[PDB]
Amino acid sequence: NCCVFRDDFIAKVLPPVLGLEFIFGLLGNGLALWIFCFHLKSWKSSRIFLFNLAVADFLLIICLPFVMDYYVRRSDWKFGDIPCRLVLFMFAMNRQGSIIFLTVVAVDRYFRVVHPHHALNKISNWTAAIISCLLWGITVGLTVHLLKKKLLIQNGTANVCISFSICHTFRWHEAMFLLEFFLPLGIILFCSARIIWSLRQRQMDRHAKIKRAITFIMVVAIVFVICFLPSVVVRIHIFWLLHTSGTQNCEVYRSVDLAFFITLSFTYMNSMLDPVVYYFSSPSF
Amino acid sequence: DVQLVESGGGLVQPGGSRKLSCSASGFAFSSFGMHWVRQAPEKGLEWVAYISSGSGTIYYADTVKGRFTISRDDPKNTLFLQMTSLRSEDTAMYYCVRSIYYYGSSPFDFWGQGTTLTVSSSDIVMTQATSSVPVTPGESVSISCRSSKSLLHSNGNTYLYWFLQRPGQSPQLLIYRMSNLASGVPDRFSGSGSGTAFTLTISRLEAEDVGVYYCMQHLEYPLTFGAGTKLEL
Amino acid sequence: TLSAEDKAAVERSKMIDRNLREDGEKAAREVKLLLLGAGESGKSTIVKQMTGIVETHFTFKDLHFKMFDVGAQRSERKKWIHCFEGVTAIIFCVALSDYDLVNRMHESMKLFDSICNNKWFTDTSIILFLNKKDLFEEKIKKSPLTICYPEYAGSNTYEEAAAYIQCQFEDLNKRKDTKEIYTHFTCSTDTKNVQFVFDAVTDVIIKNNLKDCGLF
Amino acid sequence: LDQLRQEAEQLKNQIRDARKACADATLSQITNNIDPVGRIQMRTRRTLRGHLAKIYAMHWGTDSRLLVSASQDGKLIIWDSYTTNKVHAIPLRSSWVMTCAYAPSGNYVACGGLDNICSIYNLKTREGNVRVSRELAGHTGYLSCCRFLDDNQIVTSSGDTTCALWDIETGQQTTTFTGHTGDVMSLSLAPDTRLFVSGACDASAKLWDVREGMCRQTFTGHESDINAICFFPNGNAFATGSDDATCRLFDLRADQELMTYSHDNIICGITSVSFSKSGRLLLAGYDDFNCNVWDALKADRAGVLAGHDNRVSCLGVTDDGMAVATGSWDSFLKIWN
Amino acid sequence: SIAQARKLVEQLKMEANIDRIKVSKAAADLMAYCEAHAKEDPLLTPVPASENPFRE
Ligand SMILES: O=C(O)c1cc(N(Cc2ccsc2)Cc2ccsc2)n[nH]1
Repeated sequence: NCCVFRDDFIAKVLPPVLGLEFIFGLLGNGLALWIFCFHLKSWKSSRIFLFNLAVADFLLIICLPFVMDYYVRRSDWKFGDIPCRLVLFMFAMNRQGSIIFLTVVAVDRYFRVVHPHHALNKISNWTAAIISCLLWGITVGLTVHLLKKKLLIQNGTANVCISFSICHTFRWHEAMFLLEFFLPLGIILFCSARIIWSLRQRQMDRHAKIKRAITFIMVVAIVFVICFLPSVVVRIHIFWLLHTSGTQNCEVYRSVDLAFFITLSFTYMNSMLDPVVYYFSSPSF
Repeated sequence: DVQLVESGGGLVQPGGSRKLSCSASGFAFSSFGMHWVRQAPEKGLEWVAYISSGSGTIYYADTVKGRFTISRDDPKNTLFLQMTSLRSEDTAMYYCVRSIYYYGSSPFDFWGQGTTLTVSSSDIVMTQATSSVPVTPGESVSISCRSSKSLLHSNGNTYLYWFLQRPGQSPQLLIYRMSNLASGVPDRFSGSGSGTAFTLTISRLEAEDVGVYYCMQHLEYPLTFGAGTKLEL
Repeated sequence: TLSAEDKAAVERSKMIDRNLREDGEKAAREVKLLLLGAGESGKSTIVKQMTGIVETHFTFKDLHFKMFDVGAQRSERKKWIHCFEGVTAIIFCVALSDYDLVNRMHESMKLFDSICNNKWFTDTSIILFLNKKDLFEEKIKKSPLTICYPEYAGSNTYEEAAAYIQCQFEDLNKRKDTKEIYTHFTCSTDTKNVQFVFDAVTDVIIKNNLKDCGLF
Repeated sequence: LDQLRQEAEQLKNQIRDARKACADATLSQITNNIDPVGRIQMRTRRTLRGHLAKIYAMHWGTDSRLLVSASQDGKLIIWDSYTTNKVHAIPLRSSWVMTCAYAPSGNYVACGGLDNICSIYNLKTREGNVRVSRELAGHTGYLSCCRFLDDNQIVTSSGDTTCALWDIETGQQTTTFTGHTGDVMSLSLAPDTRLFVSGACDASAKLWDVREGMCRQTFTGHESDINAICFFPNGNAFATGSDDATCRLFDLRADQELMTYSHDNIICGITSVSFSKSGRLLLAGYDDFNCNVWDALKADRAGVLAGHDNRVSCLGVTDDGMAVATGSWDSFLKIWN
Repeated sequence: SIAQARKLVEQLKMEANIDRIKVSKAAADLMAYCEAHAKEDPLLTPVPASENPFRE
């Protein structure tokens, strides 16, 4: 048994930021996709990976406006089982694909700057497409779990669609995404550190172009660690609270649950941030 | 010089197994598709198997499907045919034919020498009405071959090949696609005709022309040969 | 809807396509250098350390370098230069001992100006080699550098070789925002004349990879 | 001596006077009532892929179905235009190739470039592969064009200011035509294979006769190099393309210039020219990635073959005038119609 | 040198003694040839797609 209650504080605050992020991400990703499909006549492995990131990050907005329906009756959802079942799956799939493709891009840069002669730096678009499809399948498999059977709570809304609620369990959600934040963070930080140390050691940073490249490399990691960090700490707090410390009392868990979603709010800030960090702000178009 | 030498023939008991090898020397064996063609004791030719360049395509006759296997080894320039569960109807003299397919090419240029195998104890039907034709040197002769289905493809090509086999020798290509003349053939030979009716004409006949003439199709891959017309005197 | 011969022809075409692709992939992993000079300016020595076109292949640290020498072409240089548009580096050989004979250094400077500012070589780094160091020192011991550079004003010592010679040759690239010039003194026997080329080529390749990535 | 100073000048003045006195009218005045051809629209009917570097030349087969293309990647490919299949892919010994040719009989092909050697390859062999039939040497400069007189003869021009007619079997220089003052950049053979013209970086064209091996006429008028030249199907006129963004039509019999095709919006230099089967169109490939189609009798543009992303390096028209093949530096050949 | 000048003058003298015709006649001949073969030029007059080898 768990609580999954609805607070009055959420309604006044969240819907504004979700709406703003939805609009910003939609417009930015649309512009990026148009640019890539129209003016990107030349396609390379890095371009393919960036396009995949753009597609994955855009995919969230097919359902982002839909969750906005919770505005009217606080914790309200006027849809059936499957209509809400698809939304959560799409959100999780896209969020996981974003991280996977960020890590892939970082590793590609590391291989392109530290081992410049490695054959991996020259791969035909076919291999890039195969790897992209394999990663897409991996994320789809990782994010497919009982799409429709169990996502409803019932009380004031027949379907109080809650996934990352404060409910003791070891299921896929609430448990696994911590690795998705840690291991990719480690890979990205190590790759960026090696790239920025090798570039500086051989004194090729005299040109302003290398300075801009280093600045953006550090940016990417900063953005990742500021966006996807807070939710992990809130989840760790929840795990610690589960073991003793006033267990079986939702009164204390109210503030922690509040924190959970007012922190998830940032998780979609990537949708509008990445648009400029990767596709724009670079001397490629 | 270009040559194919083949071996692996002899007495065999019914239900046994055997292997035939064909070694090619003098040409780029890696760029030539290879056919295995049978010839019964005293009857017409018959197609037995085909292996393409790079081993990306293999075809078998309906009479030996699943019973024979055909393989090629480019590095040592060899062609292998493995036969299993032989029957009394498999006694023949197997050949080894080459063919390269590209625009303007000529299939079936060179024929092997032949290995004799003895076993103790929808398809287009090409027809050749005549069987014996007595001819004296200095005159002209005509040989007629008919097919069950029109051989004129949409491309405008008409796949119809004319082969000649002298006594005690392997067949040699004479005409390919009913008009072209195979390299090295004298200009006397000519071919003509429309779909479903073809003719081959020889103007001046010399002593070195007596033999057996065969007409083959190349439209549908279950290749079929004619009964064969022989010239006497 | 194709005859047997047509299908066989298509198969042959696909095989030829595969072979062409494999050969192109193999040939795209090699470093190409174009060697230029003012004549008998140590080119033969540099080639020794490692009709028409003369190609020289060599290997270093699992890298394959192909060096193209065009010394035998007496025709106009503006009609076949664009062939060498994809080269990854232009080795340039100059002799510091030619500042006295005849003026020759002025000819080398003119050739460097013509090549470095060409339309096609607007993005290819230049590796500059200065040869005959010992002979140049021996000659400057007695002859002054003012014979070739009247505007020069400095002491007559080899320490002024890096001044007013390297500076003069590095001052001709009027597009300094896209290409870089690496200068390295050499002599008859150094054993490091191939390491410098390796470092320059590694820098150029890193820049190319970063540019292709879009970072950049 | 004074002879070179005065005799040459007075002979040049006499030539100019003779040319002027034999100009009753101009081609534009005569062809004023001819109805304009009208807009010409051509669409890319085939695109041929497989080259991995710039394409520098191509030649149509005599049967108007097979063509040959040469690139800097070291391959010489033979395409079947109707189906786009590949028939042969010859790997060259030297990858600096700047020309190619197809024998009229379809047996041999030829190529050459910065190596100063003309390689002749034989296609119809009993072994089934393509092997170097012969290598012709004796040019002291890069070879820029080569054409087949027949299976046993070939004429080549190089950046040495000379042309040479060879003898493939023996391999020697049967004849040497000299007289230019700069690199010879292209030549074309007359329909009857009795005379041929060459254009040079001297900014002039010359008309040699193969048999006697001697210059017969010199045509001037350009202001820069000449990068292409082609005969008029009639065999009594040829069109030249230069680096000053202008084509010209010269007439052999009148020994003069007839018309100049130029436009203000065009500033780039031409790389290749060709005629149509009836001689009423003149296709010219420019350096700005386009390819224009001029009304040969009126000098009015009638279309544009804009389909390439880089320089148009080679251009050809089939023997029966049913297609136009253009090969560009982006490693692509396109067959229009 | 002397040989070069002699060669040049001889070439010019040889080339300056060829018969010439009025430009109008040559223009008329070119126009007549262009008009005569109008019907045999597929590019000039488009051919029906039925008998176009490169169709599609
Ligand atoms: O992306 C997830 O995994 C997810 C999304 C949600 N919601 C919306 C939300 C909350 C903070 S940021 C976005 C609640 C919801 C969504 C559809 S119906 C109810 N929870 N978990």
